[PDB]
Amino acid sequence: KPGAMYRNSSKPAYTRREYISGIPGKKIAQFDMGNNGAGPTYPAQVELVVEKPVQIRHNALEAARVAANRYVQNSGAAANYKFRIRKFPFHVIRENKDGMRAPFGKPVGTAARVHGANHIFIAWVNPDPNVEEAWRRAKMKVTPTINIDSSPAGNA
Amino acid sequence: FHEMREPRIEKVVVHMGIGHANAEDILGEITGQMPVRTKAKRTVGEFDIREGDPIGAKVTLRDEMAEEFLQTALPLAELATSQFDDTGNFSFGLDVTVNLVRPGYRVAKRDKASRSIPTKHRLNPADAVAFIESTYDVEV
Amino acid sequence: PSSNGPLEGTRGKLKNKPRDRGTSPPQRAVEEFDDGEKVHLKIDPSVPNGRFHPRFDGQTGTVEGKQGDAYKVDIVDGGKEKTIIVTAAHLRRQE
Amino acid sequence: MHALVQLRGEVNMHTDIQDTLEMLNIHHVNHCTLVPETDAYRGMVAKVNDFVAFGEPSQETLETVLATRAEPLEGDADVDDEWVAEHTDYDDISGLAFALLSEETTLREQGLSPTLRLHPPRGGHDGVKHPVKEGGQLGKHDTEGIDDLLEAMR
Amino acid sequence: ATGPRYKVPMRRRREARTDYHQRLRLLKSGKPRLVARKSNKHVRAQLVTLGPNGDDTLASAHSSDLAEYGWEAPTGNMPSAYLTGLLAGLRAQEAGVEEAVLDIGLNSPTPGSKVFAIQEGAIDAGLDIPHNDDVLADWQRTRGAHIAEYDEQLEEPLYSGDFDAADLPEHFDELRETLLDGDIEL
RNA sequence: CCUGUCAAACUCCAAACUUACAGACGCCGUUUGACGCGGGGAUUCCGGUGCGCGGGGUA
RNA sequence: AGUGCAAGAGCAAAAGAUAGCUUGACAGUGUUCUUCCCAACGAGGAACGCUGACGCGAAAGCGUGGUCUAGCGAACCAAUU
RNA sequence: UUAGGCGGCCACAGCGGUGGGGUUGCCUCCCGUACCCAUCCCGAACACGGAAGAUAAGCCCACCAGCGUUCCGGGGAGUACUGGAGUGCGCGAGCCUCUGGGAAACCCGGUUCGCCGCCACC
Ligand SMILES: [Cl-]
Ligand SMILES: [Cl-]
Ligand SMILES: [Mg+2]
Ligand SMILES: [Mg+2]
Ligand SMILES: [Mg+2]
Ligand SMILES: [Mg+2]
Ligand SMILES: [Mg+2]
Ligand SMILES: [Mg+2]
Ligand SMILES: [Mg+2]
Ligand SMILES: [Mg+2]
Ligand SMILES: [Mg+2]
Ligand code: NA
Ligand code: NA
Ligand code: NA
Ligand code: NA
Ligand code: NA
Ligand code: NA
Repeated sequence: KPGAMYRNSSKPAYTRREYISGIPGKKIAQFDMGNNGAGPTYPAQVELVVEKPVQIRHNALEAARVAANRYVQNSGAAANYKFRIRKFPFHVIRENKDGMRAPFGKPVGTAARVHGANHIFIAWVNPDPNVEEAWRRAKMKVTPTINIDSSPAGNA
Repeated sequence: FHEMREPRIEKVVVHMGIGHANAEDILGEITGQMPVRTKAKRTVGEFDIREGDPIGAKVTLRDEMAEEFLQTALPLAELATSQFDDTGNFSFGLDVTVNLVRPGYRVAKRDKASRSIPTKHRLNPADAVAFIESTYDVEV
Repeated sequence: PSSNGPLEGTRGKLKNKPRDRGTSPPQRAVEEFDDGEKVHLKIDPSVPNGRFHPRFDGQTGTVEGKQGDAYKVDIVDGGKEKTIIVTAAHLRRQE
Repeated sequence: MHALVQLRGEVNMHTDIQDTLEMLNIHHVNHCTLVPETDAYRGMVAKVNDFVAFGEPSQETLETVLATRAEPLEGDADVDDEWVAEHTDYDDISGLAFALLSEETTLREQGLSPTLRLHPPRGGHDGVKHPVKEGGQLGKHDTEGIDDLLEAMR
Repeated sequence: ATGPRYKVPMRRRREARTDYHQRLRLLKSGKPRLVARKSNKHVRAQLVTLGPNGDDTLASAHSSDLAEYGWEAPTGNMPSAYLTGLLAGLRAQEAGVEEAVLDIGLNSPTPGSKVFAIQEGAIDAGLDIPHNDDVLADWQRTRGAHIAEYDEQLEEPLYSGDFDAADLPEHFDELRETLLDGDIEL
């Protein structure tokens, strides 16, 4: 199904698992990538900043993250960097799959609510921004336009 | 300062935790006063489902009745240390527990203006061993 | 509403903030008012008796006699004049 | 003391806003009233803020407007110096004007209609879709800003 | 104590001094309370009324200011209690107070107790108090007979020096007799 | 200890705002009688739209 | 924690527990609120009184069933006091 | 208030900790069971009778902020959100300007280790 169906934050927050059952498991494999053994002790820190409040299906999270990290193998399977996706798909999403009679849909997925200007991804690298490229491909698979922002890095 | 800081025995509870009694009789002679029933709480597999139900008895001895009892109880026990409370108590044995504390305990047992005793004024395991050991026997 | 009992939608107004929890002070349960006084109606979540219908919480009426120990306060629901049987425990002096 | 001029009509304006204007004696577009600067009045003009033009006028301007558009509580009678003198506590328009500005009396107190029914602004006003800070004619004005409007509608 | 959500008891409950549930029932009568309180050595009796900023005591009597009238015996006994009751009862009357309900605080409603003795005294002073006669001591014990007979099993004075050796329930009469006419502060 | 996130059926917090009563100003009413009381006659109980706040629904 | 049962709410020298005692789950008649916000409408419900008779308590006092909000039913006819 | 009794507000009063105080007004602990009364067993408690001892508890007095709480400064923030208005912007979601209001977290620094009433009293 299209993102067009769930990308807007027009519905009430629906997250109480105590009142919702049959919620599909998330497709997001990991949240911490790279050298998670080490702490943010890096020179450079870039972030992927969403520019519009939107809902991002765990679908898009997983494809965006894979496409970024799977690429961050321009540095190697055990390369020196740490990658973080800070958001989690909390918002449960339904579908009305009778016509408009008893239309309260059935849980079909989950999505994460990100507001314009939050960073969804944060990587830590030594002066070796291949990450900047890992994000051109990342915001390629999520609805919003995005801003690739560098923080600690006056090494231009 | 002292005199009002030196330990003393306040009650010695002798109880037989049976599982359903005829045992009261011996407690009565071993101590010198009537025993009390011991009802139980909760329904359990040891065919002990009955809530209110005699399942043992106890006897709380105070003053001489307590000494005159320990003047034979203690001798029948060896143990000491580790087997002592953090409040200066200890149980050995049929059970026989000895509650020990200092002079102003009533402040916490009365009705009016009652108050919890200050940790400082409490009895430590050590300060307890001393008192008792200093009365016909040895520690550890 | 899904039901129409007196306590429908009263979760907030009839609940105490964690700290005001527990038996209330007796001073205000014994307060005495005179006919004519203006009193604010507010149920004390801690006090079971002498209550009035939760819909009047917030009203400010006038004491006009009493019934037993409870008071008879006159109020105006919308445009309708109503008389409310309520104890001191749930009343406060205006001003 | 501020001069209030309704610049937007009744159609579609909130009823509680319309009532307010009505409590301020203005029942038509271009009608103007003088209101003292008090907490109670202040709250009122604020609620009316989007459909009116207000500000503290200059002695002169108030005089020009009083002379040109003041009326007795009843009747055609022109309110000129003589009228002012033979009917009010003051001796001439200027005297009345000053007292109004210093909020010492009111158009009613002196047997005058609380409303100055002004004329359409000669040369037109700045628009009723934006406020002053935006080049519009709505909201609070400068003493010089109110004077222009008031004078244009003299 | 633990957190923002923690519930701290009312001060007088913490100090384990006021029973508020009983207090509310007491105040229901709308009458003055006859506060009967004890100490290891003395006995107090106050007539309290409700006030804007707290209770108001309109009349009181302490077993100590009992001597002030000729008491030469201990003050933590039954005869003492009754008298303090009667004394406070009288000062009460003077204050214009006519009726009260008995507040015995955190004490126990035991028969023949000193609080009830205090109550008997206040009643005799003329105060109108909701009571029950057979929950009171049998006059003799009030007089102090139980103590005189206890000293009969003498061998050693019940009183360390104090007054008398065989004690005096008569000294009790002499005093009650005194309080029932004239004298200052009554 | 450090570190990554949430709630229509969570809340240590907490607006704007709505609301009871009272005073003040305003406006109104005492020949245009307000507020209110009693009685006669109805129509009406297919609604729609914009804007704000919504709940459902891919729409 | 417990408080019969949804959910939300109340409750700690208690509204919970234990013990003992008791039948107020009593008869009569109302006030008020609710049912039905405002704003008319029955049965039902609740709160708060009074009259009478009772229970318990030293007493103030508490008991108009169960802490509160669900567990209900017109006229005609029958049976019952 | 050189120690007391009844309270109001119910943590600004809680939690924890330090120091000081009693031939006596006193309160306590404390001593003790013939009586009233009492423990489903114990004068522990309750109740009663009483001073040989003590200031170690409690309590009263002076003080400490580490935790919790209250209020305040400065910062966060006139930020978030919002009542009124707009032929302002945006494909749209949504945003912006004018006007009237205006927070929470958190950080740093102060405050808070109760206040007040009635009675009694070297
Ligand atoms: Cl009501
Ligand atoms: Cl006492
Ligand atoms: Mg709500
Ligand atoms: Mg005219
Ligand atoms: Mg032209
Ligand atoms: Mg124009
Ligand atoms: Mg609302
Ligand atoms: Mg009930
Ligand atoms: Mg039929
Ligand atoms: Mg039948
Ligand atoms: Mg000391
Ligand atoms: Na169907
Ligand atoms: Na994109
Ligand atoms: Na409360
Ligand atoms: Na009815
Ligand atoms: Na038994
Ligand atoms: Na001490």
